[PDB]
Amino acid sequence: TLKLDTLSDRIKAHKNALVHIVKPPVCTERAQHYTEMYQQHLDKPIPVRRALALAHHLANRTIWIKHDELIIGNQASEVRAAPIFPEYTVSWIEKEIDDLADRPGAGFAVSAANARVLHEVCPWWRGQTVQDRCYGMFTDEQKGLLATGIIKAEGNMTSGDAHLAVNFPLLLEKGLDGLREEVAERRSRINLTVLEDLHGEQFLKAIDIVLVAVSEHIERFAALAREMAATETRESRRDELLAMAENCDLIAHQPPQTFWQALQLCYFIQLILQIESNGHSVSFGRMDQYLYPYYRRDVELNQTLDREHAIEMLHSCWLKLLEVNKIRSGSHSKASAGSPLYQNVTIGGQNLVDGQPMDAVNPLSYAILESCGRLRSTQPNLSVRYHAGMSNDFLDACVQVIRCGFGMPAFNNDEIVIPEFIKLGIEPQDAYDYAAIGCIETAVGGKWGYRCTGMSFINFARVMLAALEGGHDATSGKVFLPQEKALSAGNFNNFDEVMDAWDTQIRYYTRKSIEIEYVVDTMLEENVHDILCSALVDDCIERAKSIKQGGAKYDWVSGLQVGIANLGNSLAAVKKLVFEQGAIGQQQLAAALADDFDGLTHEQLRQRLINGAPKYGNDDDTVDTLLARAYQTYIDELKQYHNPRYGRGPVGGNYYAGTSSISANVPFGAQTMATPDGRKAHTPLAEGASPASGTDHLGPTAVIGSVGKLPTAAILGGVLLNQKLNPATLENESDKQKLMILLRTFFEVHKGWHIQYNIVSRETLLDAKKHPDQYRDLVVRVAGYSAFFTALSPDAQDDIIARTEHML
Amino acid sequence: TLKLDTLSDRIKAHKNALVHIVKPPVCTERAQHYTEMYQQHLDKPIPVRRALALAHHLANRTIWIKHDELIIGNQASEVRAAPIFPEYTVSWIEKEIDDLADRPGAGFAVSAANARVLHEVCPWWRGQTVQDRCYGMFTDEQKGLLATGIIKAEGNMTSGDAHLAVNFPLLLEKGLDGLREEVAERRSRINLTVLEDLHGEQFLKAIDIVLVAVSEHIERFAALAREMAATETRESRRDELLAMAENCDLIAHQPPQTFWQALQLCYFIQLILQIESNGHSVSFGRMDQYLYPYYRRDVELNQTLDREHAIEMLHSCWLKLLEVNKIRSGSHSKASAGSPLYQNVTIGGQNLVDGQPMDAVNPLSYAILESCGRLRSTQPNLSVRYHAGMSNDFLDACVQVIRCGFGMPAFNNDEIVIPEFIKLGIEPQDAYDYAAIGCIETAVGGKWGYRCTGMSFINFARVMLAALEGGHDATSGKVFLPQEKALSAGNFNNFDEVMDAWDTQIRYYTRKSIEIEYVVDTMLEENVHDILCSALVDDCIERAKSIKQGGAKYDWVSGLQVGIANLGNSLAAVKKLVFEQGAIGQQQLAAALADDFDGLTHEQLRQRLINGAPKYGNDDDTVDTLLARAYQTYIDELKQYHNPRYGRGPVGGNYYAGTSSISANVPFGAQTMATPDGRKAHTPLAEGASPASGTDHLGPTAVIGSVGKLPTAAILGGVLLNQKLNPATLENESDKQKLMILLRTFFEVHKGWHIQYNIVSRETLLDAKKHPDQYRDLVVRVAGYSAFFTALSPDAQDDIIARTEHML
Ligand SMILES: O=P(O)(O)OC[C@H]1OC[C@H](O)[C@@H](O)[C@@H]1O
Ligand SMILES: O=P(O)(O)OC[C@H]1OC[C@H](O)[C@@H](O)[C@@H]1O
Repeated sequence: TLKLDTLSDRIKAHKNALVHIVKPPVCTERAQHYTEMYQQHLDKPIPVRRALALAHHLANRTIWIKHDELIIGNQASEVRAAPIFPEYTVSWIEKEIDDLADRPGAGFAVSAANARVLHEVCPWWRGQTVQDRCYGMFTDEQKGLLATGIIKAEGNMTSGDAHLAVNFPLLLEKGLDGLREEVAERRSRINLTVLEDLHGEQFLKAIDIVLVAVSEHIERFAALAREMAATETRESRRDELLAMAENCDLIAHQPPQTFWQALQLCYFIQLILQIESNGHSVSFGRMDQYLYPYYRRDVELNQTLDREHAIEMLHSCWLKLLEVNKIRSGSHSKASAGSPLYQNVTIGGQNLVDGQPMDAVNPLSYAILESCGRLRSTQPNLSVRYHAGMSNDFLDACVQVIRCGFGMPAFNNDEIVIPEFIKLGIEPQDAYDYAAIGCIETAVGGKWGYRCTGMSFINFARVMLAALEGGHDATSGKVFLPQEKALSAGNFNNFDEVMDAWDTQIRYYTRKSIEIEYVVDTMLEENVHDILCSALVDDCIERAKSIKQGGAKYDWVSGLQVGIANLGNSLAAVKKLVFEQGAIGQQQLAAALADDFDGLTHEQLRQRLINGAPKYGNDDDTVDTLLARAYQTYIDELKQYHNPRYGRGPVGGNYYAGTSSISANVPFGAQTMATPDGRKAHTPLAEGASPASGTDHLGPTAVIGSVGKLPTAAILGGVLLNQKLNPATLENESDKQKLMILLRTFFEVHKGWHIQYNIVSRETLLDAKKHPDQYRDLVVRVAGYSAFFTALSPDAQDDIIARTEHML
Repeated sequence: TLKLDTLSDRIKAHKNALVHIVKPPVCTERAQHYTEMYQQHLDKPIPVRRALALAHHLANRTIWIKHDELIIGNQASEVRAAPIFPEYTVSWIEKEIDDLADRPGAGFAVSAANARVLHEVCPWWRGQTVQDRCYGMFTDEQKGLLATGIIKAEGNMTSGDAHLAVNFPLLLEKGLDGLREEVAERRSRINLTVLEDLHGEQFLKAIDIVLVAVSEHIERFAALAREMAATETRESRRDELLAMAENCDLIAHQPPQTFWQALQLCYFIQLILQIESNGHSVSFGRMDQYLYPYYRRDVELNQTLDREHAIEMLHSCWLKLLEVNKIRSGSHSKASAGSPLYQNVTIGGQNLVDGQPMDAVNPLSYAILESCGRLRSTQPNLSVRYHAGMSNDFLDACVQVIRCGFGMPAFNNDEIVIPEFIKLGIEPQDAYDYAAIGCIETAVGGKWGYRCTGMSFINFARVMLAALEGGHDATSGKVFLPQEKALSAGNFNNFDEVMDAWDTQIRYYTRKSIEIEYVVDTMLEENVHDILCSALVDDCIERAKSIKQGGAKYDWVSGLQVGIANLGNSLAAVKKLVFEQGAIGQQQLAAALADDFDGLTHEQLRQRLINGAPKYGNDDDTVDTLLARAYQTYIDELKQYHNPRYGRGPVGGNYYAGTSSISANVPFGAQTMATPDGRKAHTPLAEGASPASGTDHLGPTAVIGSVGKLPTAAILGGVLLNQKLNPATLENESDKQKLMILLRTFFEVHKGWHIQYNIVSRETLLDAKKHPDQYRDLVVRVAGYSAFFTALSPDAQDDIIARTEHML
């Protein structure tokens, strides 16, 4: 009974207000205060100094209540403005503050007034930021691998970690006051003549400062809700505000009672975590499961609320998550097209009750979905947990919201995740509780460390280019791991010798990436403790230490490998026309590539490369499994390493692979020279594990075939897959059953990680590229998340216009 | 064959030049550079940043060669000037820089020019110094115990640690280059994907920077030795300088060959360790044992050198140790009268060879002693290792140098130390290798952490005052550990109930002292790694971490308990006239003490206290063993604690007691109100474990009897004992045998820790108080060390005139 076409004047009023905020400003309050507190409390341990900085900023910053919201709590002085966090870096800010209103798709209105506040702070943080200090440690060799871009890790060096969901049931069952009580018994057991206890109490001291200021904050919003009602003349909203301060008074301290309370609270947390740290992908976890016992109480039974005012609340909320904005560098902005935050909300899945698995779909799962389908907004990121025994009813209701052309909902697959989690050591009832984090990755909400994916980026295409030409990276002229065999010298005797070169080179860029990651993570852990986040994850409080120090019950991280499709395609093409057939010569190719297929003779060569050799995504086994092998070397490397939290507390403490590379395929391509699959220099790579655009000619069931052949179980950082259909292709009920049997076959027979759809027509993308001004709420799906189309650059825009359009 | 009366014009020229440096200046170079490097390398790990600071300062500072020295290497731009080290503190410097040329016995000429350099640096170090940060951590309660002075620890909060001897045999066997080789193999085994190895390599990186700059420095003194010989016209010294650059060239790199080389090298180290850190009591250890194989080669056999030019070299050296100066606060200066450095040189003892103990006295032991006896200088601090089988010849030669009236040599006692070391876990052949450190304490040179004594000060007299009056400290009006029983309320039922109050109060000031020490030591270990010192102690290089982190093979520390005599005397007096006899009333006493024995009635009361009750030091068992018990509570407390290095590497990791309190008895007295032993308010306490001045009336054999009854074995921080005789009392050979049988009986029958003599007449102390100007090389012994008498304040001067003068 899905009524997906009807908003309300209240929420239509807001959503538009926001989508027209087309060049956001830069609220600078937090970088003002945090410098003060770092200047006033230089003598404190960093966990306490940071707890003060936050408690200061929290009660000296502008707060307001616009748009007649049903949910309240702003990230910044000005609407949709992006705070400034100087602890992680200043370097890209001391290069780029003039050049910021005109930045191809990451433009920030930087007021002459708030620019004054920036020249003032900045030069003091120089030398003492995470990024500055990473460079204080890096070995010289590490420093070159970074300059080139072969291994990239800007995102960890210029931002907090985040990439997790905190323990929202805890927060709800105890309320803040019950966490002070948790903290109090814990510092009751501290002994100050025991080294480890001496450090443990600084971190516990810090937690209490933060917990405190947060209660105070919730009350200084109960404050406004009444000081506003004073000078307010429209009765109907005063009766709302009075209930909100009435509802905020009760959530600043005790466990919440209603639905309106248990969802304002969880937002309050979800916010402060993004004011204390700029890490993106603060997820929500299984919200349809932990807000449900209030939805049931309130509106299903006692019916003191109406199932339609529940759906209106969430909306206000969804729009507050849209309010959350964040500014990134010029370089990293390219790989994060459309300033996203990836705040993920998870619905569905199973639920291990007393040892037996049980369908977890419930009436709030339908209410949450149906509220997303009506709103058509980038936020939240809606991720649905499929399982073999999901209803036909709910899956059809998922296909209904897909035909709404904003990319949601996306799918994750209990059929693959749960058995692999159990298989790593995760507690069986925790493996059933996994959520989506950020984009397509998966963790156990409330019990996992940071970055279940999101660690360092490796460029598979550039590395393979080096395995072909004597270890030489053509982009930068460097040779980091020398070797004799190169194409230009045509002295590979057989293809297996090319595959060896690959196994040899990647084994050395993986070591480096881990050495680099070891520095970053160690700098992040000495300088920037996330106080509140750590309070709200198990088992920090009991171990009295931050997540980065080993506070989390579980801890697994993944990197991101970019260039998947191009690696398969390249190897398979030099395998066929160079070795197998002799059609093309080693030097003839080497000269081809060092030339960017230039001339007319070299162009014929490229086209024989593109179409005279099997491409990944046509259910062709020869290329598909060649790719799985090439990747398998990388997965085999990660096994002889342990991440920095190994042995210091958590379970697991290891790595795995991951393809959730956001829009890094574009700027990563610009750094990759011509490649043997026929790709020209600088053009884009392929995003995620999707097929390279325009090479998949045997339709969608052949695509999922190819994708499902990758070693999914070792790639628990997510296997990203984009598909695009035309709106007329998915139109009748006969077309809907086609999508459904396609999904059910992906997840059950093939064991797929994820799939997300773009239901857009190719002319609509093209009128919005042209007339932005009548398309400023059009949502298209990028890769792991949704974006406002008019907001992406044109590089970003056309990668999305180039993708294959499939029939069902 | 001791010729103790003959210097040389060369060395007489120098010694006088120095003793007239009567208000020293403040060379500010090092605080200039170190701020630069902390400002240029803010991004480095602290171990590397500090290694740079040192390598910078080391090759940008004024260096010279005055006085026609046979040993070269200056601590500072100006002669006898005191560098400035801002890392440990600035606070006492931002209060006291105007008020510094007139400071009762710690006056520093602070040039208007070098005062300019101080206002410039200082305000940047604010908030980031050891002291500033300790206060960033201390619990509020900890902070009050500190304000009062009941527990004091200024010396650890405003200075490096030191209080050790580094591994001088190593340095000599390998030379610097062989330590680069040591360091190189060590970083060869580093793995940069292993957390502990990632930190290990920063510390190893740092060590190499320092090692390097030190070789460079030794060569930039080989530089001067020739650039001077150029513009030099007195042939005879050019032939010396040429050999010194000739000898410095060989010691900047390789293991030294001669005696002149092996003793210039060890000085070079002994110096740089006092430019990198301001910790005092950089000792030398068993120099008569590790320089001897060169003395033997050179002059005993091959005779290429003359036993009289060896004795002239050491002299130059002794005078370079006198050149070493250090500036301290206004408060801490009082407890360190006569700006000393306590650089200790140890001679004699035994020597466990292949499992059998053997006399270690040798011909360099006689040469070192005889060179001290001729020179009559505060530096070095000469400590002799007695054992039951020491010769009559060498002991008489020790008594000869005593009749020289400069306090040296002092005595330590293999008969007590070795069996207690073995008994703690120390390797048997290391227990035979123990040296003296600083004053009277004992450690295993090259294998021990910092502060075998020198940790936190406790005031036994003030604490006992609190056990008498309801936990009330009368000095400051505070009550830190409340209790009902007080004298003013006369409600002790029996004396055992007073002893309980004592056991209860001290058990609580000991906990606090350890909590305080835990903060200081942790701040010292996060902010101020001693690079070179750590390189030269086992087993830092192998564990790749500093001493403070657990680098040292062995690690035991002691505090200092001040007020020993007064505690015994007080308890024994309230035991006799209050309880036992009823002669005096509880309130009558309480009112007595709260009054500073004022009136004429209260004065009779005091005199019955002084002389109507047994005092410690008359071989009286009742008071002697009452004191040992009172102290025994404190020793029993230390057993349930472990110092911060417990479990992190070293052996032992524990505490023990100690009485080596330097001149803290005076300023500590000023903070202690009238006490039941008859002492008036503010007057001095008793220094060390000596008898309270003027209460020991049955002569020296009765004194050593009393002292020997203390629990010596648990007091391995040293039991300090001062004795003073008149020069005519120790004059004939019949008088010498009296001193010798007194010593041999102390150490063998009583098992004494230490004894040192003042052979001065009471009129000589009084003419030098009056006519300073004809007495500026008079040395008198303070407590653990020697001082120039005209340099001590008058408070200091008269504590020394008040001591008992004994007959033999
Ligand atoms: O380097 P960054 O921006 O921190 O990592 C980017 C990550 O953002 C979080 C997403 O869940 C993941 O798909 C993506 O890889
Ligand atoms: O607090 P400070 O000055 O570091 O300690 C003073 C110490 O100096 C080192 C001496 O060996 C010891 O006798 C004395 O107690």
